Parts: sequence; structure tokens; C-alpha cells
Amino acid sequence: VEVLEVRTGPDAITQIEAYLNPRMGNNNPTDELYGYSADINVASSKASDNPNATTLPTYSVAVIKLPMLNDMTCDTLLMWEAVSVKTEVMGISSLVNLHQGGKYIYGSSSGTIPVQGTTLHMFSVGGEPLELQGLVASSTTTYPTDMVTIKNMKPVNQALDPNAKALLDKDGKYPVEVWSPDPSKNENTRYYGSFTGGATTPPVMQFTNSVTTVLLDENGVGPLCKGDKLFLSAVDIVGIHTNYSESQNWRGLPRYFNVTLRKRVVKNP
Amino acid sequence: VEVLEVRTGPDAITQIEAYLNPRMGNNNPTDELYGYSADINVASSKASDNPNATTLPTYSVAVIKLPMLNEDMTCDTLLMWEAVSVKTEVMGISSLVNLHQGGKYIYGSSSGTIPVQGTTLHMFSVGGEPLELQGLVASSTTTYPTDMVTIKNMKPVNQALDPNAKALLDKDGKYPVEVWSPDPSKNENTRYYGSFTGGATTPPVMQFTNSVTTVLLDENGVGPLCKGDKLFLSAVDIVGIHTNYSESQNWRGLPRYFNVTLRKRVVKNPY
Amino acid sequence: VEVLEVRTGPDAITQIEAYLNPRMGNNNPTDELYGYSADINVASSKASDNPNATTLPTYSVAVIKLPMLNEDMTCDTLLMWEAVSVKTEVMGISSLVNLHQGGKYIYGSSSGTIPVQGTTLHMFSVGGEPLELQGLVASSTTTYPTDMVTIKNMKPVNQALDPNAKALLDKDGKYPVEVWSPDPSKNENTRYYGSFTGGATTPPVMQFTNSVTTVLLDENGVGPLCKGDKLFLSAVDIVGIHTNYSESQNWRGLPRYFNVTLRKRVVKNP
Amino acid sequence: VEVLEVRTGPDAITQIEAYLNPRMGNNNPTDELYGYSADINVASSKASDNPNATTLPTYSVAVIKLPMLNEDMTCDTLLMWEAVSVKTEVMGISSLVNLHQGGKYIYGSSSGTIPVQGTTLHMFSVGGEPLELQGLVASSTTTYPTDMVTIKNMKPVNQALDPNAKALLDKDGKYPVEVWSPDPSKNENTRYYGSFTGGATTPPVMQFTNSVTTVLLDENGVGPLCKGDKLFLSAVDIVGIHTNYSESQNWRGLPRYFNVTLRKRVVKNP
Amino acid sequence: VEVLEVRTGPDAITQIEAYLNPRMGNNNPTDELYGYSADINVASSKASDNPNATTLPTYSVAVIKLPMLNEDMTCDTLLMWEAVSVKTEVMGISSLVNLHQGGKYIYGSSSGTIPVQGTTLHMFSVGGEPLELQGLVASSTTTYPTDMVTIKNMKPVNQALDPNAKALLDKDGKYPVEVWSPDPSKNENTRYYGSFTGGATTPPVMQFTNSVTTVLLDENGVGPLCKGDKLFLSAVDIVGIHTNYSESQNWRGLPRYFNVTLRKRVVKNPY
Ligand SMILES: [Ca+2]
Ligand SMILES: [Ca+2]
Ligand SMILES: [Ca+2]
Ligand SMILES: [Ca+2]
Ligand SMILES: [Ca+2]
Repeated sequence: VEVLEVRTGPDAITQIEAYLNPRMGNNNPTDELYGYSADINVASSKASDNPNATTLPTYSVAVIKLPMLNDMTCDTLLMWEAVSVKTEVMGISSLVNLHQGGKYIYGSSSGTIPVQGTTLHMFSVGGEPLELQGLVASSTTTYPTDMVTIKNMKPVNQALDPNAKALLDKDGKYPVEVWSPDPSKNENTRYYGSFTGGATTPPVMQFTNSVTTVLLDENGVGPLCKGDKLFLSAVDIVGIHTNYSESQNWRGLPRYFNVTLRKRVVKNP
Repeated sequence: VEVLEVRTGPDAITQIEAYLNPRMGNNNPTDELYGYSADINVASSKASDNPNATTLPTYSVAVIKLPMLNEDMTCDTLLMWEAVSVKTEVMGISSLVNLHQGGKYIYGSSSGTIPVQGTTLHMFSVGGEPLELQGLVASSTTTYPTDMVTIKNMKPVNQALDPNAKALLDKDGKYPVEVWSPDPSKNENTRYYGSFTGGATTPPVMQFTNSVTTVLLDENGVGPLCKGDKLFLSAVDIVGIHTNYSESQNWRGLPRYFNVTLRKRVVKNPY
Repeated sequence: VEVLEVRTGPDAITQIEAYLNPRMGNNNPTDELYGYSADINVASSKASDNPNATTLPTYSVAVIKLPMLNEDMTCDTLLMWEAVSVKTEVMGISSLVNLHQGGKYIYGSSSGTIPVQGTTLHMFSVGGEPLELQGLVASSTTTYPTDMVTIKNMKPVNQALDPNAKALLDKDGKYPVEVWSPDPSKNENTRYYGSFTGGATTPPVMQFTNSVTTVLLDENGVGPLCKGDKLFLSAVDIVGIHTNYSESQNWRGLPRYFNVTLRKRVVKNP
Repeated sequence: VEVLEVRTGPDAITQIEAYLNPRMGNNNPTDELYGYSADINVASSKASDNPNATTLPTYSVAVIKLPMLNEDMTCDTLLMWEAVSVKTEVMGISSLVNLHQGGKYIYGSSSGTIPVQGTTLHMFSVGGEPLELQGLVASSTTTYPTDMVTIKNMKPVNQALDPNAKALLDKDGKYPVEVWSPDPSKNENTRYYGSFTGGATTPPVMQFTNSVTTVLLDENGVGPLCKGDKLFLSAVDIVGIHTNYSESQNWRGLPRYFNVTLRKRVVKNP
Repeated sequence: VEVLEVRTGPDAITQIEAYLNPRMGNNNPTDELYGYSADINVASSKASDNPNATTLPTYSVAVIKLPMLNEDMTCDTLLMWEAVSVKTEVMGISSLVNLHQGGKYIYGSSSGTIPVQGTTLHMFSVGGEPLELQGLVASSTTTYPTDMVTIKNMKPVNQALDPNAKALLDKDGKYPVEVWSPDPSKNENTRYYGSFTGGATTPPVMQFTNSVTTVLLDENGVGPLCKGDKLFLSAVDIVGIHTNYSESQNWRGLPRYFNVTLRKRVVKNPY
């Protein structure tokens, strides 16, 4: 598809907003531990690793239908171009809480250890599903069958197997520990991610309504929404909550998006 | 309301200043532990979680009345105060530089005591109306004190985004930080700025200077517009946790200073 | 006082340099522990908290006298020295790179000893008058030593902001840092810069170079203006805590160098 | 060779993409622990230090063949491919977000297991010939496996800079990172970028995005020139250490992606 | 000396490169522990702190002779080499990525050993004369090895700033870092750059690239001017501490490379 100039004039710009709730494993809003994974079930050995589905954080994704733009026989057509995005992880302050049931910081007179450890933050804005690459810590892990993971895993999948590809086309089904953004593709999506590992690492997060991210590429072109559909994807693992018993649950937070779009001329394919 | 151009000429600018004391739990200037929470009381179980009001840090809010601008509300165009920029500062930072305070020893009984440390939260906002808030909690089965403003009729959904859990920050020392946070879906007429570092024992990090200004104009060059000539300042500045010798623990907060520059903005009379 | 333009010409610029020694508690050059506080004496209880003067770090402050500018004090306009920029350095940083000093072993008795670490506080200021202070303390029941300048008749309000608790940094080694901080509601005529990192055992981090200048001009392009041709330089550089083998502890401070560039500013006579 | 101007016009630009798999020690894709080292085997003494080849992470290198540019090597000028910019990404970062893997418990046997952490090393390079390396080791009495490429006949001088200990990164998975580092006295025709964080148990930190480009041009506007139409891509990405339940330890590495943009550069025919 | 304009024309620029090996205490290339200090010997008491010379890291320094510039030294103006920019690199950073070296186990005897960590100190300078130094120590009652250069007649004042405690870095591996640091009140003709992170066990952080240049020109656009056609390069790069199985400890350092670009600068002849 040959991309042409930006369409000017009145009504050329639009704005959408949305939020994606986290998918840490308890993914139904009636779940007692909604926003958390179930207690981590640890592998007995390399050969015997069977994580429960509810213990595995997955990517969130939503598809937004935009206003129809196009006569599909005219020489040029228009597409929605995502220009910029304001995005924020919501409910950061809920972590500022030392009375929750948990493990004591010192003895039984102290507060409880707050959520900490490994964090993973990612958002993407694209005109189609985020393209994914498969890679696991262990090729001998047996994943739950109703989740989307790598078929016919071999040791190569502990590194880069160019056959292990997928599209993020379902909310709450693609394990973060299996899939990551494919940098060899995603020509039509901008994605942004940061990771800090560790068992007990302090989480660090910002929040403001003053920051915007521009989505335009080196040529001045943002993601173009095929079939007038905008794709928002995210994961926001903000750490691990430990219970008194010492069992542990991933903690995630929801993400807000506010995307500005304009109208972009393309040559009819 | 349609926003027009900046009003130029003499006396088009004004400047205000204010401080906000922290609301950590002991919120009365006579309280022995003013500027701290009461000893954290830990939930016995998920089902039975009743934090005392005095153990829950809340937001600080102050409303500042600005000079009256409009003589005749029938004119085609009207003026509003526009917040353009703020200098802001957490005060008393060096009060944490203190190893003789009562507490838990760093090593044995010959050493100094462990200074304030652990989870920190800093936020300020400047707005032309109350900061709009979104409700979200660590646990939906916590029972909050009824003399505070918390999410009505909580369900497990409230551990994530429930779009019906919305509030306004309209009272000082009443809205707990562990329940409410700024709503990025609204707040078109406020600017907020926040940072969080967690952990049980993390060292606090803070800066102080009179050389730094934050500009409040949005992408259209328009700052917050003060509805009814009212400027809303909001803040929380939790600088960590102090541990007592008994190992009981208290949140510590510090005051925040504001210096806001404002200018007159023409609007189209909405009636 | 109405500020006018900068004065041009030859000899319109001057430059001064000075150093300020740390005031950690042992403030006399002949003290065995000069540059350190005395062993921290801890409160038995909140109501029983009597920190020795020698255990409390205080601000350093120097007044530099500048060439007189107005031989005739009745002219319709007067000149003032305007502080334009400063290069400043915390000296002797590498003295901390030392694992043999008497103290607490890192591991067992075969290993090096724990270096200076924990809470750091760095501040400098340059003004044409004394730094303006706001008092605020961790505990309003602490009894401070009388030979120091602290908040008069403390009440619980002083654990937060009491607008009556103000002071001027006008004496070297007398204003404790745990009591006073720079007052952001004043200090129109001073530039100050601070950085704090807490913790019991935090690694300190410091840089040193002669390539970096801080510009002191405000948003109207005006620096601090030196009243009575006097320049005020203030500082504190607490670089951490040294722990002794007995587990007693001392604050460790380092000196600060200032190199200040000043120009002649015109002002209308009041 | 004398470097002239950039050749303009249609078809003057190309781009290539490639990925490099990590060489942590288990370097054969059929290895059960591919993408990890074997269990680290520790020296019994300084004199007795024989690390297994499979426990030693090595540099990854690939050579990308570029389209032949010159139809007649007799002309006064010829064309070379010039690497202008690169997008590069460490893939599978999120595979580390895994608390269920067999290993050492964070707390007791009810908790998750400790994830990969400790020393990290990341490096990428784009050049028009092999990366030039300098040898330097932690201990000169270590006996390295003979089928790896290491320093010949080491002496204690090799625990610092011996100007004779030089090599070319011209083999994949053969040059140990603990023996070789990029040589800053050479590599005129390569650009390299590296970052290291040590420590026994440090949390790893990594970013990923498709919005970031690195420009490869030097201060004269010239990027790496590809000799014999070959582009050399080199990397190492050690993300830390995995600890087993037995407390044995394995290095963990991740693959790296490269997307390089090149253009045609005119040179004078030697 | 009055400095005039830059001299143009061909052949007005030159480049040099050099490397400085670390002087950590074992400073002879045939020393078994070259590139390390000897096991730290700790003070028994403040009054008897007698550190062995081989335990004490010192500054590296090299002088580079540049091409001679003035035939006739009776001309009203002369040329000096002016250092304009430097590319510098700490070499061998990846040798630290090594967990099989004899040492202290991370966990038990099945695990790797703890790598180099703790206090780091990085400094480089480029100047047209010796680096000017200021003296300051942790304790004036330490007795330093006589064959090193330290502060003569130390008194307690030397635990802070004594304006008489001055030296020049004119000898390689003789001036202890724990005694001497760059004197910011002098060094008008040298650019130095330093960073320090303390602590016992701190993870070291280091970057390496060939893409970064530091410009050495001052505020008036003048770099270091080379007196008698001599260029002085100085450095220390302590990357932390290696711990042995026994728990004895040794400082670890790495070499530094320099690539400096020089141009010809006109000066007025002082006759
Ligand atoms: Ca591709
Ligand atoms: Ca909205
Ligand atoms: Ca004021
Ligand atoms: Ca060379
Ligand atoms: Ca001087």
C-alpha cells in the first residue's frame, strides 16, 4: 500500500480513549483475586513443569472500531493514522498499603511487605494485531492447552526460533513468559516496554497527564488502521504480593489510553 | 466553554503562594504524632481487614480564592484566571537526617537508629476545579472507616478498573491514597504529576531547589482555568516509614509549598 | 528595590573563590574527630531525647567581602555585585575509598571494614544576603542544646509546617540540618540546590570535575544581588556514616569549594 | 582508501535484518540447556582453575553478504556499502517473568523461585570487518580450554593491558567474554556499544521498543564501510544467572535482532 | 601567558593515543596479583593504622612528548599544542563477567563465586602540566608508607581542608587515592572528570563504546595548553573489591585508554 499525504480541513482529527484491565490469571471480575494471579505453582523438576493457567500473566488487548471513512472504488482512500498517545498505569497508589494480609516486614508488630519483585510494563498502539515472537525459559514446560503457546517445543525455543510466531489477537490468552513483541515485524505498530527483574526489587512508577508519546515513524507516518480498527495492547506487572504462608501472587494494574488520530490518504490497493 | 486569547496589558498577571501540611493519619496540629500515621494495624485476615482512620494517609487539598474578574456576567466575553506555571517544593527534607531519634537500631544498642525509609509517594496538582479521582484497591474485602470517603459497595472488580468508582478530591484529609488516584480519563482542567517507589526498606530520594519551574500549559498553550475564581492545589508527600523500637511502624509525610503564577484568559460567555 | 540594566565596560566582572569546611559536630580544627560528628547518642524514648551538640551536623556559611562599588551613596543610581555563575566541588571524595580504617568488618575479621555509607545530604547556596530557613523536626519533644540555634518553644505542629518557625543562616556551625531547611517561600535573593538520599546503609554517589558551571540568573536574567557588597556562601555535605568496631557511629562530612563569577548590576536608589 | 562522496539517486539505499543467537556455553540448538551455560565449575585454587568450555559465555558474530556493487574493477572510483543506522533489540525479555521454573525458592517451599539475576553484559557492534579485540583476564593462571580462542602463553601482565594480546572476532561462539573486550585503539571501521552491571544478585534491567534508532556515522559523516561486501554484526547479551534447587548456577543469555540501513559510498579505486 | 588565535593551514592537527595500566598496589607486571592490591590489612585501632603500601591504590600518570613547535624562540608569538577533545575507555570491563574465579560462594559450595563489587572510583584527566592535587584523609592518625607521597606532618585538620596540603601528580603509582584528589582551586590548565560510588558490596556499573567524545575546551574555547610540548594523562579506575574464599579482600582495577586530538594555538611570547 502506497501512503500519500495527510488529509487537511475540518473534521480531519479524532480522539479515542479506553482502558485495559490486567490479565494476571484470575481474569473474571467476580474472581476473589481479580487483578492477581493464583498462587504460583512451582515446577518439581525441569521435566515436570506444569503451571496452572491461573498462575500465568497474559497480555491484554482491545480492538476499537473507528468511524467508517470510505466508495471503495475511488483512486485514493483514507485511513486513520494514530499520531500520538497519552497512556497511564492507573491505581499506582493502591500499592501504598502496609496493612494488607501478608508477610511481616520485621516481627508481628510491623506492617506487611508491599508488592515487590519483577516488573514488566508494555503498551503498544497499532493498526493491526501486535506481532509476537516465542521464547521460553524452558522448552520442557507443559503449558495449559487452552492458552496460546508454542506448538511442538524444542530446545531451540529457549532462544530464537524464527518459526515461533503469533499475533496478539486474543485478550488474556498469550502468556508474557512465552511471547514478546517481534522486532522483525510490527511495521504498523509502535510498542514500548521496560523490564526490571529480581525477587524483591522495589517497583518504580510515574503518573501524570502532562506527557504524550508521538507515534510517527522516521517518515512522519503513524500506525494505519486496517479495516478502520485500532489495536491497543498492554501488560503491567507491578510485582509480587507475598502471603503470610509465603505463597505468592503476581499483581497487575490497568492501563488507560488516549489516542489522537488523523485522516491519511493512501493509494487504492 | 470556548477558550479565546490571552488578555494583555498591565495587571494581567498575578501570583499566589501556599503550603499544605501532610495528612498521614495524625491530622490535628495538637496530636503528638502530627505529620505521621498511627501505628499500622495489620489485617488479621483478608476477610477481616479494618485499618484505623489514623493509619491511612490521605490527600491534601486547598482551595485558593483569586481576585474577582467579571463585573457584568452578561458580556459576550469573560475572563478567567489561567494557571501558567508553578514552583513547588517538599519542605523539611533535612529533618530526615537524624540518627538519634527513638527507634530500631541499625546494628546493636551502640548504633544510631534506622531513619525513615521504604515506600514513598509524591504528588502535586494544580487545577481550576477539584482533582478527579479513580477508585482502586489492593483488596475489595477491606472494611474502611465510614468517616472517610472510599468506594461504596465494593466488589472484587474494584481491585482493577471499575468505571463507576469515581470521586472528586473536594475534602482535605478524607480521601486515602491507597483507595484513590488521579483519573487520566478526565482532569482536562487540572495538571498532575506523581512518582512512586515501593519496597519495605527502600532509601528515600528527594531534591530541593528554588531554581526549577514547571509549566502548566497543555498542547494548545492553555493552562488550567479557575472556575468561579477558585484555584485547587492538591498533594501527598509520603517520604517513608519510621520504625519504632517495638517494631511498630508509622508513615511519615512532609509539607509541600506552592508558588503559582496566573494570567487572565478571555473565554466566550457560555450563556 | 528597582533593578535596572547590567553595567558594561572594563573591570565590570570579578571572580572569587573560597572553601567551607564541614560542621558535623566536631567543629574545631584540633578535634581528634574533626570532619565527623561525635558518637551518635540515641534517645531512650521520645520524651527523653537529648542529642549532644557535638553529634548534630550544622550548616557551613561564609560571608565574602567584595570590592566597594558606591563611593557616593546618594547617586541617583547605584551598583550592586550580581552573582552570575558558580563552579562548585565537594573536595576529598576519594578519601572514602579506604577499606583499612578502624571499624566494622564487611564479612569476618579477615576482610576489609565497612566504608562510609547511609544517609547523604548535599546542599549549596549563593546569595546576596543570608539564607532564609524554615524549621521542621522529626520530633517536637527533642531537647536541643542551648548553644545551638533551634526552634523556640516547640509544639507538635513543628513536626510539620509552622509558619512562625523561621530563621536566617547567619552563623557558621550553629543551625542543625535536622531542624532547618531552606525556606522556599522566601530566598528571592539566593539560589539554593539540594539533594538527599536516605537509608541506613545506602552507597553514596558523588561526581567531581572542573568542567561544569551552574548559572545563577533567575527567569528575568537577574542573579543574587550582594547587599552591602557581601556575598553569602552556604553549604552542607554529609557523605554518610562511619561505623566503629564497637558499632557506635559518626556522621562524615566533606568540604566544599566555590568559585563565583560576579558582574556589576545597576539599581535605582531607595 | 580515500573516501569520497555519498552516491545519490534511485536504489542507493538498502536494509538487512538478522538475529544472533546467544552463545552461553551450550551452543548447539539440540542441547537441552541451549541458551544457558552448563553448571559453573569453580576453581579449587588460583593454580588450579580449569573452566569447562560449556561454562564460558562467548561473543556471537554473523557476517551478512551484501549485493555486489562494482561491475568492473578497473574504474577510477568504486562503490562500497556504508552502514548508516541500526535498530536493535534484545528479544524474549519477558521470558524472565517466570516464577515457576524449577530452582531456588525466594522464601520457603510455598513461594515462587528466584528468577534470573546477577551480572549482566550487553554489547552490540556493526562494522565493515571483524571487531577488533583486546585480551585481559581476572587471573593469568587460569587454564582455558584449548578449543576456544584465548591468550597464548599468559603471564601476570595479562591481568591488565598487554599490548600483544590482540585478536579478531572472526568466529562465532569461540571468544570468551571474560578474556576479550572491544579494543578502543582500533575499530576505526566498526561502531560498538556496551554496558555492564556486575554484582552477585543484581536485578536485571532492560528496555524494548521499535521506536529507537542508533546512527552509525562518525564525526566526519562516515559510517562503517563494508570490505568485500561483508557486514559484520557482533553481540553478547548476558541477562544474568539462573540458580538451580541444588544451588548450581547457569549463565542465561537472550538473542539479539539487528535492522541495519546502508547506503552507497564512493571511494577512490586503489 | 597571553593566548591568541588558533593557527590554521594544513598539518595543524595531531592525534595521540596511550593507555595507563592500573596501580592498585601490586604494580609490577611480574607480580602474581598485578592489577590488584595485596590483601587489605585493617587497622587494629585508630592510633595504629599502618596500611601496607601494596594495599593502597594510587593514581596512574603518563607524560606524552609532542612534536616540537617553535624553531626560533625569539619570535613575538609562539605555538603551543592545545588539547581539544579526548576519546577514553576503560578496557577489559568484561573480564569481571566471571563466576569461576576462586572466591566466596554466592550460596553454598555448588554455586558460582561472588564477583568484583563494592566501592568504585573512576577518574581521568588531560592537562598541559601535572594534575594539581589537594590532600584530605579519613584519619590523620594513620601512618602511611614512607615510600609513597602523602601529607607531611598530618594533623586532625587534614581530615578536612588544609590549604597547605597540596601536591602535583608527577609520579606514577605513588600518590594514594585515599589521600589525594583533584584540587578544584587550581587546575586552570587541566580538565578532570571523576565519579564515585561507595559501599561494601555495591554492583559496579560501566559502559564502553567508541561513539563518544569529550570536548576539552573551556568557556572561552581554549583547551589545555601543553607546556614544553608535554601532555599529561592521569587516571584511576578502581572497579571494586574481589573477595577470596577466606574472606580476605583485594582492590581490583582496570587500564584506561586515551585518544586525544590536538591543534596548534598561537600565544604571545613572554621574553
Ligand atoms: Ca522484517
Ligand atoms: Ca474523557
Ligand atoms: Ca514569599
Ligand atoms: Ca590506533
Ligand atoms: Ca585559584
